[PDB]
Amino acid sequence: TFQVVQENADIFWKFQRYNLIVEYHSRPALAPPFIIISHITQALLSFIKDLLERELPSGLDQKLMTWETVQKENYLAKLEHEHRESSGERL
Amino acid sequence: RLGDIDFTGVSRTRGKFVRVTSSTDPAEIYQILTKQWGLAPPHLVVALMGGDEVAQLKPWLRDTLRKGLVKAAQSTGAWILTSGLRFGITKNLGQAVRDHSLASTSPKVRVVAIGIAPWNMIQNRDLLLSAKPDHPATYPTEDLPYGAVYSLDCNHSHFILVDEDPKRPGATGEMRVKMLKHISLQRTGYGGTGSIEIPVLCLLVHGEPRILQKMYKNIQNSIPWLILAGSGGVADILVTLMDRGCWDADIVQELLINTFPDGLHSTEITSWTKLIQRILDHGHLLTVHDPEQDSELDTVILKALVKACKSQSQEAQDFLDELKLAVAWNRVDIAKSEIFSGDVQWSAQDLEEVMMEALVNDKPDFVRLFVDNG
Amino acid sequence: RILDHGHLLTVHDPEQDSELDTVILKALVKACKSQSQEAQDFLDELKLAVAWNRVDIAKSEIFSGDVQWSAQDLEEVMMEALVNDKPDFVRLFVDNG
Repeated sequence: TFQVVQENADIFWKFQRYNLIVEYHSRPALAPPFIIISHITQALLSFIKDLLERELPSGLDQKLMTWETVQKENYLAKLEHEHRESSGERL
Repeated sequence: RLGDIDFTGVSRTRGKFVRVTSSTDPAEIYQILTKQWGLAPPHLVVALMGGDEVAQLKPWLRDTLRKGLVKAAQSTGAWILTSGLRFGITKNLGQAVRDHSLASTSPKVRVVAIGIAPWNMIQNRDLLLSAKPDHPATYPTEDLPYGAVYSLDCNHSHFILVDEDPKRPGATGEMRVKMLKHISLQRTGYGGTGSIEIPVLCLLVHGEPRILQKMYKNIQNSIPWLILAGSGGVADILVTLMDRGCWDADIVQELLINTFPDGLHSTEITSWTKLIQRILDHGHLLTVHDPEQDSELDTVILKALVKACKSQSQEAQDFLDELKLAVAWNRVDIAKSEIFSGDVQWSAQDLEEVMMEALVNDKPDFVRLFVDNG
Repeated sequence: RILDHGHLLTVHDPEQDSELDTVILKALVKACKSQSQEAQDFLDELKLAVAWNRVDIAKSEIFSGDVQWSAQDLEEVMMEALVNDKPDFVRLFVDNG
């Protein structure tokens, strides 16, 4: 079971690590039992009033979309070229 | 008459322009391009001489041509001289140029699409007539039909708006020819130490018989021409004549009649026949690009340039610019097959500068070739 | 007199070709091409080629230089290729206007 599972376990660990880091993003920086100070501060701020999942300006967003399209075209061209130069296709 | 344009629409972009008359010296416009607008002297100039006809290229051939041109140009800093009007092959070529510019992670090498457009073809010219230096003129982008008036393409970075000459209705063509000739006599670098003569090259895409005089004038100015195999207009005539091997007056007249049934004028037909015969008389400045067969525009460009240079002379120093351009494109096979084939003697002093260029730019194949060649 | 026509005659060699659909499509497109050059005339042969996934035959015969193709002409055939799950013909029509 160890031999068969370890490789999938590593990928599952990375996938879970994403969610754990996302959770740690919004977690207050004060560990319990101190955390009550941060909770009171958050409640007071909510009553009175992210590095991940950011929103970009229109120009930069369009630039990144065009860059993604160019990279996709390059990737597809590379796949097609590797298909043409394959031994079976040449045969 | 200097101003800036702030295109408004799907994509907001800023573009410069300058109004100019057909009697001006092209040296002034080249100087303003190099200095006022900060454009570095190009390492390659590709001028489009078609695509304004009603019939347009198929999307597959259009995409193949734009991809080939952009891929060839992106190695160095190249200029693409087109009529800066949002229509036909020019619109999509400018779109491809801007797409490459946005996705270019290296801004040191820049592909610039210069627009030489007649002032009579501009839609909403009064909108840009303001051209306040402090506040750039606002211009709306509209995809007009064929008609006779077009809108300035937003994807073209710089524009050359030429006024129509009262003498003849060919001011824009004369300006294009003069500008190509003037650019062909410049140095690609800032200083004339490690700089080549700027390679000016023309591309023909479904030409009309009206542009035959301008094409022959350009050929007289000794600048190579590239002909698309499947363009459709005069380009088809030229590729068929190349496939024939020889040209006859009856043959060229028959092909011109078949390809352009609408134009039936005895004087015009005779003039076009003579122009085509004189164009084919050169030949070495003509080269056919078949995207269905080759699809490697850089290779064909290099072959045309080296063919023109070889026809010009046999001296090693003359071949130097073509060899340097081949170095800049990693075309070691083309260089070995054409430049370093028996005819041209090569001394170490001649090859020292090209060795420096190949060594600095990380071209191991050319380093091996030069070490093996003296 | 039969051989005088010729374009309506087509040879099927099962030892060589053994692809009857391809030969049928070739004969029909040959007859249509001999009949006329208009795009609307080629429409039925193009639709039949769509129905048989003969993208190679269509590209080699119908979409080869001679016949002009407008978007309005190709809209119905685009619909037919898109509904019937013919990705090759979708690619061909998108690439052809």
